[PDB]
Parts: sequence; structure tokens; C-alpha cells
Amino acid sequence: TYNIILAKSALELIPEEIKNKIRKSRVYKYDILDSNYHYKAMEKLKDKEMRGRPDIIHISLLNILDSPINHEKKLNIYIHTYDDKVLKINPETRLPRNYFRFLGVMEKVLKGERNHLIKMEEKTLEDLLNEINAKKIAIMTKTGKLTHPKLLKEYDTFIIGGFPYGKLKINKEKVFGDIKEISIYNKGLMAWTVCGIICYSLSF
Amino acid sequence: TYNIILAKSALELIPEEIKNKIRKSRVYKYDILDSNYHYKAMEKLKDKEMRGRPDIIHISLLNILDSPINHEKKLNIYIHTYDDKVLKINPETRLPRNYFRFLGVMEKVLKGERNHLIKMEEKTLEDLLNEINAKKIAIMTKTGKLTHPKLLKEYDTFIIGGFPYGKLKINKEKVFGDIKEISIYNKGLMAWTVCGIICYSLSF
Repeated sequence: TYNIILAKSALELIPEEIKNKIRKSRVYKYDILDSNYHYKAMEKLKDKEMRGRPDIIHISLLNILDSPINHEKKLNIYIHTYDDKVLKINPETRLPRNYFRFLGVMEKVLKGERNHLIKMEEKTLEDLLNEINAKKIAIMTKTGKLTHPKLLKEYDTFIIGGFPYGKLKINKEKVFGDIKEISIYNKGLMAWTVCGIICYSLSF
Repeated sequence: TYNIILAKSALELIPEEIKNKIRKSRVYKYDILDSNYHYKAMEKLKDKEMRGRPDIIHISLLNILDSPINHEKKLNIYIHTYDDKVLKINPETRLPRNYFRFLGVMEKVLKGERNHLIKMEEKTLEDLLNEINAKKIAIMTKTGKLTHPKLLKEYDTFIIGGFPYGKLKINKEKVFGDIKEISIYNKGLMAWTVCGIICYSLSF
């Protein structure tokens, strides 16, 4: 069984610092940060350029959940968020194709309401890796060593940044397993594309 | 280069047939059929189960446009719609990640408004195939010949149904190229997954 993790994911309830600049509207009623609707209120938010993009997770998760490797129940799926929450996603989760429906599901989970298919915990990325006993970990980044996807099968755990801009920063000294930075392509790709490539590498 | 075609796609302006049953609302201000908002008015719409699902095209295109094979400029991308319009999508199209923005773009294109990156003509699927000189055509469908992704490279043209339910029918005697039904997996997969798998099998 492989672990796939979308890490430092741009999926958060509205940060306390900017709550006062954001009101629920009929156009967007959710308490999830989304720069399409909240760009200006994010002006002075730390790391603003890597936050407020729930859509990246939505699309990545639509790829992951429908992959053959997932239909074969050979994945454990994790969303690690910017503010250190981890959502474990049941392989049989039927995720809404509608973006707003997706937001309403995620929003409840993030507020701690029980969802039997999506479990949430406060948890760092490093603690996550150690609890799942990750041993051979590939961090997908473009500055990584170019690797034909055929080799991805040698790892047990994959990490993909669930964000638009920046680099995934991980304290390797706090992680028991071995981490290798891997690039499967010479150009920058979106998270959902990397997720797809990994998932299909594992089937074919 | 390869052609990839999402065919008989559930992407249409609202059919005149049902405009009278449409109650317009500020929560959805697009003239594009979306069963999420128009289910009732679609109750006696012909082939309603395979229409009104523009998100399938949105997600599929997000996958196709960001694939390595497309960054390498080796794809011609086409959306053929249920009502016989063909959109040729420029490889460098930046498609909105927000669903509503996507509807906004598609709405204008379908109405005939010029768009230098997305060209629209009225045209049947069979005519499109002949006109682009598709020679070896693979139609993806879960009742087709089970085939390993690696073999996809032998075809020049791929057809994936841009719809939720139904099977895709093409008039064999109206197409100059050879059509073959392919299945790359034994469970039914969503269109975006099939598109992703094809695209990645062309790169690796």
C-alpha cells in the first residue's frame, strides 16, 4: 500500500488575523479561505501566495480518488494543510464534483464535525510521516532529480505540495524515513497533474 | 502529433426546447445547461442523462492542458459537443480554475463571440475526424478491447465521451479512418481520468 500526501495544502478556515476583513456573502458563503474571493483581505497575510486555493486540492483529489490504483484499494490518502491539520481520505469517498459542494463538505470537517469518510486531526507533516511509518519518501519538486515515473514504485510514500507557489519546506531531521527529492518532468506542473502521473505510474 | 477529442460533450447553451421551464436565479447566471441547477427543467429533455455536465469538460481540460505531452506541443485538443459544435482549444489556453469563470468563457464561445485561443465551428464528430485526417482512432469505453496504456502510442486519435451516462456511437461508414473500441481498465472511469491516463501514456 502506498501513501500519497498533498502537503502544506492551501485548504484552511479563514485565518484569525484576517477574519475581520472577510464577511460571508451570498456569492461565497463558506468559511474556507479562497483567494478568488478574498484576495484583497489576504494582502498582509503570511505566505499569502501559497494559501487560499482549495481548488487545487479539489482537482487533485478528483484525480486520486478515481485512479485505478485507488479503485484497487492500494492507496492511503492524506491532505496535510498549511496550518497543520491532516485529513485522511477514505478510498471510497465520493467527492462532490461541484466546487461549492466540495467546500461545504471540507468546511464541516475542518470545523471538527464528524465525517465517517474524512477524518481530521491536528498534525504536522513530519509527525504524519512518522505515524504512518513512511520509510522511502519521494518529495515531488521540479528542482528534484529527474526520474522516469517507472521508478516511483520503489517508494512507499509520495509528497506533493497542495499549493500554487513556493517550495515545500520539511524538517528532514525530524523524519525517521529517508527523503529523496524527485522531478518527473523538466517544467513546473500543477499538483493535480503530478498526483495523476504518480497514480498512473503505480498501475502501468 | 496526437488528437484528443472529448466527444458528444455535455456542454451546451440552454436548449430552446426547455427555456420556458427555466427559472432564472442570481445563484446561477449562465446560459449553459447544468443539471445541478436545471434538473427539473430537464425532466423531459431528450438524452437528459448525458447532458448538462460542463464540469466533466472543465476537469478533463485542466488535466489535458497541463499534461507534459501538451507542454511539448504534441496534442491537438478538441471538444465536440452533444449538439455538434467543435471547439479547437489552443495548447496555450489558460483555462480558469474557477468553474464559474470557465462557464463564462465557454458561454461566449458557444454564442459565437470571437476567442483567439478557442475556435468554434458547427460540425459533426465524423466530419471533424475526416477533416483532421484521423487515421487510427481509439474510442475509449469500458466495453472495448482491454489494452495496456503503452499500446496507445500506436493510435493518432483518441475519443473520450465528454458525458456522464451513455455510450458513444459513431457512424462507421461516415469516417475515413479506422475506429477501434479500447478499454484501458475493467472498471468504468471518469472522463478526466481516462484523459489523464492517455496523456501520460503518451509522455512516458
